[PDB]
Amino acid sequence: MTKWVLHVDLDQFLASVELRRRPDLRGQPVIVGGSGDPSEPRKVVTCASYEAREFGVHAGMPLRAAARRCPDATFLPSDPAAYDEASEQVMGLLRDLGHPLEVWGWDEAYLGADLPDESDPVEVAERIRTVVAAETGLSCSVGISDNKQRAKVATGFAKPAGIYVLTEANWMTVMGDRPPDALWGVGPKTTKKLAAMGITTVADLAVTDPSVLTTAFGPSTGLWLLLLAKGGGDTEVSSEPWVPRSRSHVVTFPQDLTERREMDSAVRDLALQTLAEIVEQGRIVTRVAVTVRTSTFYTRTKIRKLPAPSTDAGQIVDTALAVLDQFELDRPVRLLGVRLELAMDDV
DNA sequence: TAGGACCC
DNA sequence: CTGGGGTCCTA
Ligand SMILES: Nc1ccn([C@H]2C[C@H](O)[C@@H](COP(=O)(O)NP(=O)(O)OP(=O)(O)O)O2)c(=O)n1
Ligand SMILES: [Mg+2]
Ligand SMILES: [Mg+2]
Repeated sequence: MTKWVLHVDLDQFLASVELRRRPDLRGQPVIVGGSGDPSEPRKVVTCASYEAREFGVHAGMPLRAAARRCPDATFLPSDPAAYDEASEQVMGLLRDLGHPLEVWGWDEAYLGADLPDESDPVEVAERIRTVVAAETGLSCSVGISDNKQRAKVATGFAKPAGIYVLTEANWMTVMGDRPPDALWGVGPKTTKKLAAMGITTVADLAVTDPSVLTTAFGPSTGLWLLLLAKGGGDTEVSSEPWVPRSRSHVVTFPQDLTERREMDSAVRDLALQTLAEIVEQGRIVTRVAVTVRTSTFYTRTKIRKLPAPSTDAGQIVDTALAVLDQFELDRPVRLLGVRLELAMDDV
């Protein structure tokens, strides 16, 4: 037997959900992102359809920028409620296959399938794509491996509307020449730092001396980079439901704030909104964090612990406002955030 | 507790 | 010019 980890990922997820209720839009660049007004600054693309990516639009691109790259695009506001519902539908199908299923956010999931050696895991992936496409009309892609990060890499190669198997046998064949940020968990910064010490590919990283990595990145991350390069990863698929460690809301204002009372009032409001939401989820706050980002994109966060876990509005607002007040302010403010850390014990 | 990195 | 929302490890 083999413990396959299958990674299921919805294709161009938000655009697909839109397209599914808008046939007038097929074969057209559709871009999802922020009220649907491409002229608004400080708002980004959240999901570009494939047709739009052909113009170099991508998630995280400002709306103004996407409009410049793709002037004929149809821009639609983000409908979270339609997406939650489209996601739950896809999860229920995936969970109904009988395997352990570990759901991450709207779009993705790990399925664990312990299979006898004669059985092709590609058969389960084929079952998944069929059922998802037939019941929901969404297309997904499936990456197959024996750990999560490697399955996750496989899904990139399966894109779009396909299945790709990546194992110990072809791992290095396939990955060896690629830069390190091809690895899940390795982004641009690590790639840059690695290149500066002359490690420029997955193959290089995979044979780097452990001391070199642990000195440069830390005793755990250094060993982890080396495991990642060798094609290893997390391997247990848990069906246990995720319990959030925190909840948060941030706002980027249309115009930089300069008036203290305005800053006070946004932090109050975000503290209150987050608190109402956590209470509804039956949770209790332990710590309150405030984030301030200035016009220059300097972003600092302070945090204070409550004297006892609490849910009390007056206290949480008062704490968020005292934390705000520890920042040197006045200097124009681009963004304010409140994050509430939550009691892990009990609930 | 602060910060930086990554990912969706 | 550069969103919003999480989580993890390092100093
Ligand atoms: N920067 C990002 C990346 C993704 N997302 C949201 C919107 C996406 O449709 C959803 C899924 O992310 P994703 O799976 O990387 N990409 P998407 O499903 O849109 O297209 P594919 O490349 O998966 O086919 O997460 C986001 O809001 N911000
Ligand atoms: Mg996806
Ligand atoms: Mg995804």
